[PDB]
Amino acid sequence: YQVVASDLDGTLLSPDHFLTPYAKETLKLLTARGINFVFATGRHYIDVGQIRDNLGIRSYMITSNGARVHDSDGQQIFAHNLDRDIAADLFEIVRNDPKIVTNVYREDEWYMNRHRFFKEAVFNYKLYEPGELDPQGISKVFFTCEDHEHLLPLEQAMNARWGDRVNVSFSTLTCLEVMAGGVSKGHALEAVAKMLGYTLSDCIAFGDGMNDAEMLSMAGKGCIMANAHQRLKDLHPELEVIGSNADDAVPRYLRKLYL
Ligand SMILES: [Ca+2]
Repeated sequence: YQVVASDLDGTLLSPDHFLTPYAKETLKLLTARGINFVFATGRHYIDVGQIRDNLGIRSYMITSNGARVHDSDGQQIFAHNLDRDIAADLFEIVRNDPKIVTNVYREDEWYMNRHRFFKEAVFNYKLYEPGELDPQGISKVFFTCEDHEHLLPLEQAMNARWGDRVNVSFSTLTCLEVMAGGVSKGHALEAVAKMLGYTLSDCIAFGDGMNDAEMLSMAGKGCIMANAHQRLKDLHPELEVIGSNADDAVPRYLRKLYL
């Protein structure tokens, strides 16, 4: 596989959200052998600044679950946003639910409907009142709620409401995310593979969340983390389940496969 695609949190990153020296060295060893790396996250691009400064290699960066792609120079290749009418509705769909907080990534800004490491980028929220947020430039809307079971009926209602026009995915149990239809880490990986002169068949992917499901099944080879959500394991039982990110399972798997 000429292209290695990996999710960050819960996948390549340690349980303490760090890139280990072992993992950094693995990226260098495979880069020296002509292997390409693509990192895919639900995070905003500003929120992966410290990670990209510590990778040690030049790589394509998929952020906001495939709504954005940047090259190694920080140049935004594409921005695939939510349709204006859908973004406008998502801003207010659960305004009056005290259990849910509505979050929005609009371009380089983070908005929140109401109030819910030292070398990390400054990335804060602004508050928005009904109607005071522009529904253009929306990479994603995400609903945060401590009660996972309370988010499940909201996932169903939005899928039934918009169908193909949205991609609804959980990241954590407490974060239900909405991107434009046709936008996912998998669809962005396919686009990036083509930029590199390859196809999905040339890709091996690693992930642990529902926002990795398309990426793991579309890639030539998909690996599910041992620490992954059970719903991901249940949806794709045909995929290999590897070790935990606590063991640095991804770089160890790569060294065993390539070196
Ligand atoms: Ca993850």
